[PDB]
Amino acid sequence: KTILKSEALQKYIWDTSAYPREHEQLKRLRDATFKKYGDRAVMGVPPDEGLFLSMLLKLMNAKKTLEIGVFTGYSLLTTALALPHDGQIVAIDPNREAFEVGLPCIQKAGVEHKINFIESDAISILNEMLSLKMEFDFVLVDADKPNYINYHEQAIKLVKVGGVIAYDNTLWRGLVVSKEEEVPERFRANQKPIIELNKHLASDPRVEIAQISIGDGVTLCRRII
Ligand SMILES: Nc1ncnc2c1ncn2[C@@H]1O[C@H](CSCC[C@H](N)C(=O)O)[C@@H](O)[C@H]1O
Ligand SMILES: [Mg+2]
Repeated sequence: KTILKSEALQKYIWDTSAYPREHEQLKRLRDATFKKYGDRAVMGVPPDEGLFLSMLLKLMNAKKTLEIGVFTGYSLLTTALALPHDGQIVAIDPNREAFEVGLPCIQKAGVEHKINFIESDAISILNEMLSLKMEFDFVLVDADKPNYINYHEQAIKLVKVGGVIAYDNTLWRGLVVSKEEEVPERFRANQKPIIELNKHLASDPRVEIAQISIGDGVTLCRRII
């Protein structure tokens, strides 16, 4: 899976620059995910995106973060490894089984303590958090795309001024543009909420944005008010 010119170019990045710098337990988590879910493992954050997130977290001096959507935990383990010793992550996903695929790797890496995994749909947890308000340096959104705009309007209140909200899938499979037509039910579930998110973020004066053509598309939003 890639949004790049060729599969060979994507593999070149991984072979040259990501795999040689990838923590052993991140590799093991990827392999466990492929073994369990087969081609569904595509849903996970890929290794070049992971190494990018890791550097971003360090450059930002992030310490407290929020993850909306976890799956088997590739981005979660990436984040826990990148944060300082006193880092803490709140990570929300209704699928505890998927989390438990990655958990042994998280544990062997020694970073389980940095993670508060919450088995829930995210909206209800975020609503409760917004009902002292918790504050985060960084938020990663990689979950159910029809809710991404709704997550933005909660996350913009939970991230600190100067902090970052990152959205995965903002160039979803390269299919946000297409010469072919998509069928209504699939369009409404996938391309449409991303096309709409992208307009929403571009129009939001409360953030600065940078859409990055890495992974499945990552849009960084820096909160300015
Ligand atoms: N309402 C909801 N709230 C939080 N997570 C949800 C959700 N609906 C679906 N999801 C989750 O979003 C996930 C998307 S895949 C997340 C990928 C992950 N960041 C990685 O690196 O592997 C699935 O695990 C799914 O359970
Ligand atoms: Mg997703």
